[PDB]
Amino acid sequence: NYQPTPEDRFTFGLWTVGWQGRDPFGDATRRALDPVESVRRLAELGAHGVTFHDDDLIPFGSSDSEREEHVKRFRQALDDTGMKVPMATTNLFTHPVFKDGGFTANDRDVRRYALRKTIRNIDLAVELGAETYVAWGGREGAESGGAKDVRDALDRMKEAFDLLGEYVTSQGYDIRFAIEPKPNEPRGDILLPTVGHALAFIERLERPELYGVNPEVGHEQMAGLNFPHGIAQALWAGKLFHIDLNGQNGIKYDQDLRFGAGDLRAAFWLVDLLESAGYSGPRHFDFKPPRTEDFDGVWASAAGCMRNYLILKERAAAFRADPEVQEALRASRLDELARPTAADGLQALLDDRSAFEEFDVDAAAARGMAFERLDQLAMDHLLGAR
Amino acid sequence: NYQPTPEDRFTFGLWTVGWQGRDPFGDATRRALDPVESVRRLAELGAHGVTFHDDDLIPFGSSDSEREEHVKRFRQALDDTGMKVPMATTNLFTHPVFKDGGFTANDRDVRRYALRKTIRNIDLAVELGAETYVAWGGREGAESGGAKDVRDALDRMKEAFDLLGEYVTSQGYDIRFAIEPKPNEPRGDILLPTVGHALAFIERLERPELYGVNPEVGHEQMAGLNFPHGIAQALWAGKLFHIDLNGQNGIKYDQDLRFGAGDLRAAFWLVDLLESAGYSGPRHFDFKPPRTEDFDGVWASAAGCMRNYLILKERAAAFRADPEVQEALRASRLDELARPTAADGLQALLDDRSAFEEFDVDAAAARGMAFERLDQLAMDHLLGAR
Amino acid sequence: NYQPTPEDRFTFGLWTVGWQGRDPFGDATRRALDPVESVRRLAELGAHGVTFHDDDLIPFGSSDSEREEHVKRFRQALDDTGMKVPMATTNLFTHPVFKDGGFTANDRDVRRYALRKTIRNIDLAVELGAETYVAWGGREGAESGGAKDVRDALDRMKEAFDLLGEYVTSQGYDIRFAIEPKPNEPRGDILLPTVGHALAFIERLERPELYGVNPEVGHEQMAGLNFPHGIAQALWAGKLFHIDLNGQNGIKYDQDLRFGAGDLRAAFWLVDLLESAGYSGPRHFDFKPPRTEDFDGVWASAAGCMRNYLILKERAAAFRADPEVQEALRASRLDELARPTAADGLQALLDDRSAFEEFDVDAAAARGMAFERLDQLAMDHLLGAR
Amino acid sequence: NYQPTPEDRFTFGLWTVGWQGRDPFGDATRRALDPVESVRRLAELGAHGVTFHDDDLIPFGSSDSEREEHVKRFRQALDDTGMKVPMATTNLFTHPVFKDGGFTANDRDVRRYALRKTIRNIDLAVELGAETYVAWGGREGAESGGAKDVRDALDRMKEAFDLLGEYVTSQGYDIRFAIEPKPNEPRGDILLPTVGHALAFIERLERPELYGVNPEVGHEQMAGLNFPHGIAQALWAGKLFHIDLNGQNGIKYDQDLRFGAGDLRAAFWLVDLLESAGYSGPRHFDFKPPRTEDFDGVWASAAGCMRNYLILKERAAAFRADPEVQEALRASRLDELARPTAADGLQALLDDRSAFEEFDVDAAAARGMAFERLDQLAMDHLLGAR
Ligand SMILES: OC[C@H]1O[C@H](O)[C@H](O)[C@@H](O)[C@@H]1O
Ligand SMILES: OC[C@H]1O[C@H](O)[C@H](O)[C@@H](O)[C@@H]1O
Ligand SMILES: OC[C@H]1O[C@H](O)[C@H](O)[C@@H](O)[C@@H]1O
Ligand SMILES: OC[C@H]1O[C@H](O)[C@H](O)[C@@H](O)[C@@H]1O
Ligand SMILES: [Mg+2]
Ligand SMILES: [Mg+2]
Ligand SMILES: [Mg+2]
Ligand SMILES: [Mg+2]
Ligand SMILES: [Mg+2]
Ligand SMILES: [Mg+2]
Ligand SMILES: [Mg+2]
Ligand SMILES: [Mg+2]
Ligand SMILES: [Mg+2]
Ligand SMILES: [Mg+2]
Ligand SMILES: [Mg+2]
Ligand SMILES: [Mg+2]
Repeated sequence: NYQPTPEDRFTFGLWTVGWQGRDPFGDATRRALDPVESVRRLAELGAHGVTFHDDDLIPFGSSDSEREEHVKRFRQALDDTGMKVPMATTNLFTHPVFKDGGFTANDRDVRRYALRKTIRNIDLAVELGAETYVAWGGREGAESGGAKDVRDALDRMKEAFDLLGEYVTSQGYDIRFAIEPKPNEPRGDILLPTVGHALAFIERLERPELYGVNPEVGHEQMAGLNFPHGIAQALWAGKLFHIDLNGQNGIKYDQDLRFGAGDLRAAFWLVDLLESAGYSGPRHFDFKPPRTEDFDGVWASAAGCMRNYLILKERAAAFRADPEVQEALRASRLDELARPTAADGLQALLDDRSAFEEFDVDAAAARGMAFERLDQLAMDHLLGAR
Repeated sequence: NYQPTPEDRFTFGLWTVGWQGRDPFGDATRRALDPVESVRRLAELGAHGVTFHDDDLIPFGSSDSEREEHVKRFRQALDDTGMKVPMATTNLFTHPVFKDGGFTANDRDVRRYALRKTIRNIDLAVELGAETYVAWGGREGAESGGAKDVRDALDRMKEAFDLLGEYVTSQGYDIRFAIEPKPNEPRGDILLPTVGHALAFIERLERPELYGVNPEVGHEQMAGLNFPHGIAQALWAGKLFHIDLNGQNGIKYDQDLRFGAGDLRAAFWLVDLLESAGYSGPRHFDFKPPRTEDFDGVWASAAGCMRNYLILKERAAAFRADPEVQEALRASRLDELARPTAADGLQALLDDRSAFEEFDVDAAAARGMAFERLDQLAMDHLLGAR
Repeated sequence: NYQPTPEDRFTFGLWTVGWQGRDPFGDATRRALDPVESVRRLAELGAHGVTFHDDDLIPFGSSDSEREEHVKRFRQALDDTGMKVPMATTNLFTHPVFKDGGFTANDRDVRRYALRKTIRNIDLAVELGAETYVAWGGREGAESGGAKDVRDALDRMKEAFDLLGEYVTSQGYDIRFAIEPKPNEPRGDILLPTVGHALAFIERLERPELYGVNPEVGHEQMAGLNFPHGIAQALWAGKLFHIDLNGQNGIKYDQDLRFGAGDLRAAFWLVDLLESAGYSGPRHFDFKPPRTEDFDGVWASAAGCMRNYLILKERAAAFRADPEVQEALRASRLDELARPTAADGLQALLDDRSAFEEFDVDAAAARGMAFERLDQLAMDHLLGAR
Repeated sequence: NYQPTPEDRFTFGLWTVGWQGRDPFGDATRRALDPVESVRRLAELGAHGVTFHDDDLIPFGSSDSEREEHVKRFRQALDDTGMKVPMATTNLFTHPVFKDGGFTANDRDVRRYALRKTIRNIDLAVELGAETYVAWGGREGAESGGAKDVRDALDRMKEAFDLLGEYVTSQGYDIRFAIEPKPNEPRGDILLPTVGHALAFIERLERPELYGVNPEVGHEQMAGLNFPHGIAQALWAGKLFHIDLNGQNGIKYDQDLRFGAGDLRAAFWLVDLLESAGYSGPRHFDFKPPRTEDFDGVWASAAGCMRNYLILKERAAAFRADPEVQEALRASRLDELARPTAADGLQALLDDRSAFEEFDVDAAAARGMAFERLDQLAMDHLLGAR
């Protein structure tokens, strides 16, 4: 009954089930979790692996000896459980030194520090077997217009990512970078605010093949955008390296609800797309168990992430396999959308009188698209009414 | 007193001052304008030129003889006034045949018709001297998830733009394309919904140098995004070919208010950016005089577009020239943002102990950014309190 | 299998299935429906009744003889089908005379005309058996700040509704008024923009008992508000006289999707609330079949409205009847929420040392609310996974 | 030059300039301010007074002896500076015990504790001379639909406010309550989310005359609503007891920018309304100096709040005094909006053939409203171009 196994590739950040519940108006409601306990409890729930920021695993300001001790404890728990570490990232947002950003801070010495802190954790990530290194520039942005020249900031952002790309290639590391966009919060506006802006920025880097995107459900929905559409564009570009799954109720602060909460139909179409396209990376949950919950509610919330993915996977597969749905897809001409508009070429199109001079515009206009019947079949499948 | 002249390059679409006021809940409140009158009245207001959709100038379904007559009347008014036509575009959204899109309609014969209708108007645009050809795919999208496979739709969109690029290069035309993004309306979600998505898509075309963006103030604000930030990214990529200026009050239907209305401070920072960067293209207003207005209010609204641009231009220039502002920009380290993070290179950065091992993180963290003082100087300049 | 019958009280506006598909960017895609055909087709689908604006039934500017003919044809179709007319309303938004509003137009003669047009249709509504008369002030508002003094406009709005209340009581009519809020569109901002503002306004009328609200799913969601919460407040006040059911995908133009589309989980909690509270009025669909559809898609879309209500009704009933859910509701202390905080009174509360001086604040703080487990049980029931 | 004096009645919360800069993603960037220093520094800037939560002034868990010491220190600083305390409020949101609310927590013992904590601070507020007691129910709400029965929660909310009203009247206190709405954050949805919902709720309390609203600029804008319109409705109802001034850039997390930032034109129309209506209460700033700033930037930001109010006050007064604006107001028939629609009464309106049978609907429809000219005069005045 919708039981996850490690083969489903479900992963969780240490900072997710470990969120203590401190929000901008309230103190923590839960004690801190030891990373080792989190690994053990997630393994028992059926997770495949965990992810981390450097500062989740090694407390900021630790000596090199305490650092080695923290990593050894962690690696032992991974060995004991069989859990993997597919992705790692850098905390460039919590410490007050990053209050105006890391890679695009106005202060040059902070930008250099940001790069050195990142490079140190890339080495550790590689040692733990991570294949993707995520960058979320949560402090790269501004509250006011004159504080940040955005062209200069983009030069600095490109400079930082180019240097990281030079570092991994000169070390011979087999790791790729994924940029995680977010439109706002904690800065008034954040640079590279959507999947689109991130994809466009990647094409201006020196080695674009090393960089993709790590889109998050809730972040694109904070701009009112269609998350499955944005994922489709990322797949079309060959840039979907990783994904952050959660839920969000509309345009407001980043809620990070468990996956399946928030916009349920968008979650259905997302799963349909990921499974149809054969996305093979981790199904990573970046979520926060609400601060109303005790530790029992934390693990119930984490289990619900995986359960909802598996239910939606079943419903989307039943939808696509239903002969009546396949007939409706042809009724709505989805098959024609997949055929080239003009494989005969430009000159033949120009000479084709059935394309313009003799095109019956009123007869084509009268054809219904039959989209509402198709969408109700999708609703029936989602709700288990078929 | 803030009087425009043709040298300011202010342009208007025929469909703007010509909007009859029909909205989804109401009949037209104004009679149709003859395009010739619009050209004459705009010339008297100080405009530089006009833009058009094919169907604004030539009524849909006109014979080739009526078509020639409509163009000749138009060209005579241009000659009489000295007005230019810097941009043209295609109507691929009003006729019911385009109800599921033009370039990405599920029906293949509609997609071919869409291309032939576009190519016919590219010829006319070139004949009238237009340098930019805009494409707004307002019907390319969906209300429901199963109606549109977005990867196939993007293949079709790329196919269409590649064919248009092949057409202009084989004809030897000196015209470039600009894609105008919009997140939604009239479709539930529109493909390429923001500047970012459009910029990323352009990099996958066969001849990317032929294509840029035509961002619109209100459209990016319908996604809650920072319009000056998005323009900065378009300039950074070298893709700001044209711009649509207007006003918008937040996340709601596309209001198309006169420029300066809506988000006034965003308008200030936009003008500051366009003038600082030396944008040399048309300052094009895509706006709708509210349907409360008679024809006197139409021309008052059009005049206000240009007036507000010129006032904001003066205030932004005074801001940047103020020695106290220049001092505050250095206080906030905008000069340091423009300097390379690591021109000494990767190895020197790795060997630089002042970048990490000996970096005083508490002293850097205590430095204030002085952004609020800078922003209040900007406010004082905008309001004329300095 | 989820078949509606007239006993389910499903009703539709004539303007819904009759929407021809004209939007702000496109011509109609469907021919006009005769109101008589709409009544017949809806009766065959299982609807209970229809609603109308005056101008849906009697074309604007009809003579008194044509008017009588239109009503007689309509009444014959009602007699032939058994369909009821539970609600009627006035079109105070389509004609250009209403461009600045009806009840709050700046021009006094327009406000008087608006009242006379309304009163004429109240007489007809009563003759057809309507129990609720809806007012949607879609043109009452402004695009700019100086155009409308809102205190004066509210005086005029109160004056209009007071006069309507005097009219129905002096005629001895058994009809009540329902105000339908909407935050924006077609005006930049609309007066009484949410359920809350409407409820507050009603308390200042001379006869508040005659007035309630007609909330619409999509309208509250255009302000990012929680529609079931707003309905709960309307029920708590005893003011839910009527309801408009449809779907909406977030903060954007008013989509009027079929009910169940848009925010599916909000639709579930709405149905749960309406059925639990014993709301006995019409389940009215104010929706627009998308303009992609032909007439077959129109009736498929209307049928889907009713189907989705009935599926959600079944799932909500199963949720509330599940013993495991009843146990979880007690685990989350929903039973304690329903018990008075201080039925012992103020003085006993002040003397209760267990309420403050001896209250163990750390022990109460450690109690988990168990909300995530409860919400996953609700998800399982919605998806038919239990 | 726009210098505030105590006669302008500018007030600040202790928690505003005292905000240490901890946000959901970052540690504090500023040390804590002693309340006594804040009073002294604000007095030097020209403020009139300060406001406080109980927990701002007396650290949570203080003994009665430490409590007396904290109040005495505070009162001495008030005496030394001449600063007043016009408003006080309760912190019912920071401590983990309030994680599911205070007045509407599911746990009954928490609701009783919430009432006792409030009543204790009402006594202190009265002792310090406060005239208004604000309640912001920031934790009253839910992230999921089944967690909170909203009708029961509203019963509990009414019960709490009724008990507070009984307490102040039995003590003979001359203090009134103001409810501060907010739509979301930190809860997914907050009860009484807008001015409208709060106004409607007040009419169901046992002693409605004791309760009004404390609207906040940014909170109504988090729902995309027109803040001056909402203030106008609060004034129309006689319920504007207090106001929170700040700035907000659209629909996103609560930014609490300094007043004048965010939506500048809305700030202009707000000041125009408050001054025209003769609002005589405190001009209270609930803002957060961005965490980029050091203490010099904190006081620059606080000074900017007051400066921007005074500049906008001057521009709005010049607008209303300009003879050309007065002429334009009559051109747009603002004078007619203020005249009764039907002072002649219902029967005379029914008998008035010029109101319907002989009303020239086409001639009235052709009249322009001249709103765009009026709005450009308002723009010219705001920018100092007239
Ligand atoms: O970059 C890794 C993570 O860092 C922070 O926790 C962000 O809140 C999250 O969105 C991001 O995915
Ligand atoms: O593409 C040219 C224009 O076409 C339509 O009028 C759109 O509404 C406008 O946004 C666009 O700029
Ligand atoms: O008032 C009845 C109806 O009138 C209009 O059709 C509105 O768009 C709809 O929202 C409203 O319910
Ligand atoms: O109630 C007083 C204040 O409490 C909290 O600080 C809120 O964030 C603020 O909005 C409110 O005004
Ligand atoms: Mg996130
Ligand atoms: Mg997030
Ligand atoms: Mg994330
Ligand atoms: Mg537009
Ligand atoms: Mg627009
Ligand atoms: Mg445009
Ligand atoms: Mg509606
Ligand atoms: Mg609607
Ligand atoms: Mg409606
Ligand atoms: Mg606030
Ligand atoms: Mg706030
Ligand atoms: Mg406040």
